[PDB]
Amino acid sequence: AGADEERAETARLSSFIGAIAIGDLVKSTLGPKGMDKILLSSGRDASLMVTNDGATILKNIGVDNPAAKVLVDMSRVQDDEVGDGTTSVTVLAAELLREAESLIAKKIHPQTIIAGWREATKAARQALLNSAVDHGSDEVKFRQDLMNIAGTTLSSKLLTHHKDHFTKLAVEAVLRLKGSGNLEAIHVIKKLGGSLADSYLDEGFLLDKKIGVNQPKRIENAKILIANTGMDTDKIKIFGSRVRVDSTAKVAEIEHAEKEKMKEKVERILKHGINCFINRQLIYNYPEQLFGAAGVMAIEHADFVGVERLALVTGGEIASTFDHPELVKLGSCKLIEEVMIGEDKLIHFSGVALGEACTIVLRGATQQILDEAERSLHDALCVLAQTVKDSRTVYGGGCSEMLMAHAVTQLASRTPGKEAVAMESYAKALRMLPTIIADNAGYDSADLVAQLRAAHSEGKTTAGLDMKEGTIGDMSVLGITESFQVKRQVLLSAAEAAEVILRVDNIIKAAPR
Amino acid sequence: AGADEERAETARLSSFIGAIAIGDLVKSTLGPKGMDKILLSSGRDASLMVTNDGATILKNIGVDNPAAKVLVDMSRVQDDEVGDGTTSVTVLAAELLREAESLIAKKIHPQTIIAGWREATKAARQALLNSAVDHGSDEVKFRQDLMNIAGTTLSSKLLTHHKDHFTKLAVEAVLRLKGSGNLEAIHVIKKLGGSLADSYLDEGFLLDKKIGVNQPKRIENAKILIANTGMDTDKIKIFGSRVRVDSTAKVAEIEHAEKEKMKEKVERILKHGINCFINRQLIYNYPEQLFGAAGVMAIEHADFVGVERLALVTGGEIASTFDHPELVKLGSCKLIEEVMIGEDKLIHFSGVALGEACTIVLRGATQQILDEAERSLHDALCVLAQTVKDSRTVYGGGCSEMLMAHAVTQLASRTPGKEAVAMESYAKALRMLPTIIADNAGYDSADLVAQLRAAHSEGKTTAGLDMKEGTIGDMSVLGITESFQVKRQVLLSAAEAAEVILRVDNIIKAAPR
Amino acid sequence: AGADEERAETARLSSFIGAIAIGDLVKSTLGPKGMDKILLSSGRDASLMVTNDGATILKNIGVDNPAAKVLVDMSRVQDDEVGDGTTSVTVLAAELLREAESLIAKKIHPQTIIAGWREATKAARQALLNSAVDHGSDEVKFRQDLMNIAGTTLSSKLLTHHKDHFTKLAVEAVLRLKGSGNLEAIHVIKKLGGSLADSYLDEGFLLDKKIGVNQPKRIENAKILIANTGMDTDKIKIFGSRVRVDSTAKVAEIEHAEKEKMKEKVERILKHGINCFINRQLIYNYPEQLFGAAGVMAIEHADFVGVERLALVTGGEIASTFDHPELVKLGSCKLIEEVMIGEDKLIHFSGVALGEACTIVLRGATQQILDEAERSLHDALCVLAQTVKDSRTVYGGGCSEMLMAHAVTQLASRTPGKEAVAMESYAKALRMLPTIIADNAGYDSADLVAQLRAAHSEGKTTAGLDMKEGTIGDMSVLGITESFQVKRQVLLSAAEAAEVILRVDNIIKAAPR
Repeated sequence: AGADEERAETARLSSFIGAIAIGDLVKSTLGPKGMDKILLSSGRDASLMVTNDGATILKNIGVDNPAAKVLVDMSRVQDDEVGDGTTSVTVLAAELLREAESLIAKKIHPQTIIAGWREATKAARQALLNSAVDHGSDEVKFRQDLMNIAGTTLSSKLLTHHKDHFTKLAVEAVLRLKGSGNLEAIHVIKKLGGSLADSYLDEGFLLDKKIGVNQPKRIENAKILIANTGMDTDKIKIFGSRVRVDSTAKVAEIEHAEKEKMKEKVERILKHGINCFINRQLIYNYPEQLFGAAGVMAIEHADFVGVERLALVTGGEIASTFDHPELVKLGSCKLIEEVMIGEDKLIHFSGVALGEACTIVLRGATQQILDEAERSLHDALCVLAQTVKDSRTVYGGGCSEMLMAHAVTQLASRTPGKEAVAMESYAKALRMLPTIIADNAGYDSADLVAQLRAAHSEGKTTAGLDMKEGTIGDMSVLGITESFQVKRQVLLSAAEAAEVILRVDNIIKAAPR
Repeated sequence: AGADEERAETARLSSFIGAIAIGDLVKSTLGPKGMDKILLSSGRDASLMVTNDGATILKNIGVDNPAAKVLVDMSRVQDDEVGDGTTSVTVLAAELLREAESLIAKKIHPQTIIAGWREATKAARQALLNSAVDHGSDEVKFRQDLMNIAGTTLSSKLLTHHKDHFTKLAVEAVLRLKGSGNLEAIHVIKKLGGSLADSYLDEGFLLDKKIGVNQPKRIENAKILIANTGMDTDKIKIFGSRVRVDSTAKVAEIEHAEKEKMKEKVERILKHGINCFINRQLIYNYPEQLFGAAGVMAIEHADFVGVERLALVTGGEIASTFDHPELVKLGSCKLIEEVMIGEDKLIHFSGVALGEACTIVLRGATQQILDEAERSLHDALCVLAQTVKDSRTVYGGGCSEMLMAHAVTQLASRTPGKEAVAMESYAKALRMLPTIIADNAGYDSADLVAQLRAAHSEGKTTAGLDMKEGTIGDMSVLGITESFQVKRQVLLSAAEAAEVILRVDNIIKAAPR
Repeated sequence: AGADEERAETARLSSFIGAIAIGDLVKSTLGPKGMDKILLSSGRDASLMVTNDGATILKNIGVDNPAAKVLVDMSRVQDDEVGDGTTSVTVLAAELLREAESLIAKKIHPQTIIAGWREATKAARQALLNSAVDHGSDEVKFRQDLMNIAGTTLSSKLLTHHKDHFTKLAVEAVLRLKGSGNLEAIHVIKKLGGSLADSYLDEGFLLDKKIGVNQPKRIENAKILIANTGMDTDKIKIFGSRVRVDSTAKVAEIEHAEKEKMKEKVERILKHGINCFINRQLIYNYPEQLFGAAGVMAIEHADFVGVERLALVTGGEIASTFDHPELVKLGSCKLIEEVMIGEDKLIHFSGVALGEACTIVLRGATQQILDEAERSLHDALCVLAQTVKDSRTVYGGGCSEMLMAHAVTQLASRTPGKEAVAMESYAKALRMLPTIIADNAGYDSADLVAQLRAAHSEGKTTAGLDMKEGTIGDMSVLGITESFQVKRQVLLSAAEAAEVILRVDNIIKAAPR
């Protein structure tokens, strides 16, 4: 009724099962005709979170007892190195487990076979030199700014009609970013409005919060205040306890003390000419009445992540206790206002003196699938930063993968004894990628594999898998390219996570009913 | 239609389970290091009989519901006109069923994969033409007549402690048989009465019948008479009983006439010199008295199979009515006599002018184990005969199989569409065979599998698995060669037998009659 | 009723089963080709733990009803004295139980046999120096410093791919360590930055903290201050009374008092020229503003363990209240600076006058698998300190083990009576160790045993088992060696464990449910 009970060879199967379950969900995602899945959970989860990107969803949740979470964690380091485009690295590791059925048939030492991963070490190198043509991306780049790799990341995604334009916008963002800054202070949010452009570029920062129903609608020549400590006051670290006293006047004094906090906030707020107050946490009610009459707009529970970027942008400030206003606070001033984007209320910070950090605001159809824009968008910013830095790329659509696969078949026969079995199993691992790209396309996977191998074997590097075509075609015309870095790291990365899987095999549970 | 309804999965599976059960028992059976197996059962049993030959035991027993019995039955047709040597035909068909679990992962159309079988046949011939297949067997051949393939057949067999000598004798029989065409006239009977040699070779045919206690014991310059019709005269095919005559004048017509059948037989017999009479059926008492006085030895209800084999040997005749003597009859005239070999009196036919066929005539230490030799004898008979008809042979010890395996791996890369997928799986399967030959040796499979592969790759078709060596060596020095027919039929048969169950539509009842 | 009550012959068997189950898991953890295992448990466990070291996992959990937990507990006392090496003591004790089946056959008195153990001490003595040690270990040394025993300690460990290189590094650490006082002046930390080398050796102590963003980055002619008390001032644990404030006006008197703490710290600080301040606990903010203007770099919440190490290194200091500066404090004069390491911020202390203590920094990819490296360093530091001081070692790879067995077999036969039966069995047990080392290698154990014996018999102490080779070779070229302490202690410790199980007829427990 529950049984379980796994030993030695069946123990191995638990490693096997984890790989097959993950592969089916992720396979649909890779390629232009991608698929969207929604996940719901309760208990510290609100509802219906859907992620197209395989890396974000696996990383967030550790659903069950079988081991697989450690493999998932590793993908993020890859993400940091370069990461994305389409999520293909996890699938490659999963298929490597299928050969292990063969290993029981081999019936000698499975660890000797482990030499195959070491063998894979220069297999990676073989693909590091012979693959694609397309290098540098000089600087700023007129035409070559995009209409390339960001588009390929998008090609897998289904929003690529209007969206390819959005992608084009993202490289403009990286050009300003470019410098000794590295990769910081860029935030982009979607909006429920409908426009052909579906996106806008903001010179400053965008936030979605309001002081309350009352307060002036707009502020000019605004001063910005950011406070680490909340407006709420009464419970310090040690209470001073709960006490009685004994007079008909003393209980009144504590209420009076509250007024003093109110007094400091208004009198010095006015000297500064403060137009907006932003605090990352809860805000005490008393000051709120004060802000409305004064003509000062404040934000309750503003997110910290938005605040830190904003600080670099406005010159920053020293966020301490109420002494915080005046000189210790740097306030840039152009326009802070709630702007009618089209459908909803937003607050715009703009005209930043620094210029180092800028914000992009997206507009879309609406309903969690517009979150798709965040999904594509997250991928867009990161890909570009290394495309310029790496100074080289390889052909996409699996063109790179089939070529290496043809080369590795030769290698297995060449290695003596034990090694040839191990090396050849690694070699067909490359074969599934063409199959995965074709499968989500809906075209028949079996036919696709055979036709593909003949074109790569012939000697044309440009030729690859064309999903729209339903056969093979010229990758370069499409503009699909993969970062050279994604290929170097993935080959090194797949082996180490997969290797962990063979070395485990034993999971222990005790007894019946 | 009969019943037993199945379609996709949990249909495919029943065939899958039947194949796995057969493979483990037959596995230890193959080559030099084979083993004898004993089974315990009730019914017309009550004892354990050891059958080394897989085909003999399978025909005898039909233990359970799943259907593998029909697959089993087929091996016998092969056995009668080629068959044996080592049991691999059943194992080769069984191993391809395993890929089906891999196939569910492929998840499309089993039949699309099936296109591989036509190619497997086209490729198999391509592979058959792509192998060295030895170069020797000059014709007759002074030493490599045997000590090669028959020895391997006997090797699995228990009797090989002294029987390997018996195997050597069998090739002598085939060389004389060789000539334009037919297999016929090979039959052997074992005799109780041990000798170190364990066999005596008769130049003619061995039979076990006698005319009666009376008659000349030995006949010289013998003429042989064969009759389709028996010597019994009175009844056409209606008994009419012995009866009583319905008049004094009608008794005379039948009984006097009976004397005439006697008289016709005597006058024709004396002129010919007829020393022996062989008739396929019942024989009348009246002639029997005459044969003793005449000096002619006759055989009652002689078996037809012995007679037909005998006809090539004696030149044959047209077996009509009693007119049959003289020119219409052709009888060889060297030596016919009844010889007591040592127990179970036998009759020896000797002196075949044609030379085309002989009876061998085995004998031994007198054990039921001795009758085991009768079973292993059969294996020697058809593998060798094919060798004379084909004028072709292949290198043994898996030399042919490893070479073919290396050649086939590159072939899959060469092909497109249907061809690429089906062909590589086929190529991979050849790899397991080297492993089984090495494993039964007792040496470690791992060291053996590619050390072997390197040798074949170089181009030495002679080099192969040397079981006695424990590693790899020169097969040609060993002299082991396999006939061309055993290799073409096994490969063609394996693919289709496998194919029929997957495609399967019914295969319903166990019912004969 | 049911139950599981055991007496005499039956009671012995439960002890027997526990020993066999443990040996199979531990056998794979011996020599260069050892395997890592991971265990998952629930009820009072966090996440899966992988323990290469047999001792750590066995101590942590008592999984089931059979008795073996107590046998396990003893190995830890050994670990303190010398410990680790490679786990093998448990294996040797377990195999001694197999001879017990033989013992029933002996059928006299099981404790009579205990005499053989006394002989075992004599036999152990015979092989404690007769073949003749290792040579050199002069102190400091060149080539023989590593690629020896540390490699062997790590041999059992999977991490030994990149890791064996780490092991090589450790002897360099012991060379500085050797001197007037054991282990306690060495600090090791792992990093989140990946590199193939995976480690660096620092001339001084390594820390990972910064004052904040301000203050000078680099200091010269540096002076170091360490405090056992925080810079925090106010409450103490008796407030100086419970006092209320009418409004935040009179508490200002208290604020002025705070400034006194500020000035005392600066006055003492400037005269010294104070380059860097390190405090083990929380730090008060007022001081911090002061340090930046002065040009002094301070460290907040630096760990105490690091500080103790630093004191021996810098001549030390007496840590007390703010009278701490000047003469009670001693500071090293070379170089303190913050140097970027990988993806983390680190501060390097260097140029220590003492020279006695140094620090090694490890990096690695970024996974809890990586945290494996710290598990290994601790076993690395202890073994080496012992290896130089004991000035005696024996050849590894089982070289010593076969050799002792050859000498002991003769001893049994030479002795005339009762003593000989007991003594011979002990000699037999040594045979399994060569077999166990070979079995985890994936090579045939039987072939390995005889080939091994022939090389040892010759008289070459340098010869031994090479798993990578698959046969026998020169251990010395590899450099693998075992420390002297493990061999003397194993021989006497093993005898005590075997003796207790044989002697106990009656346990009396229960508990299954």
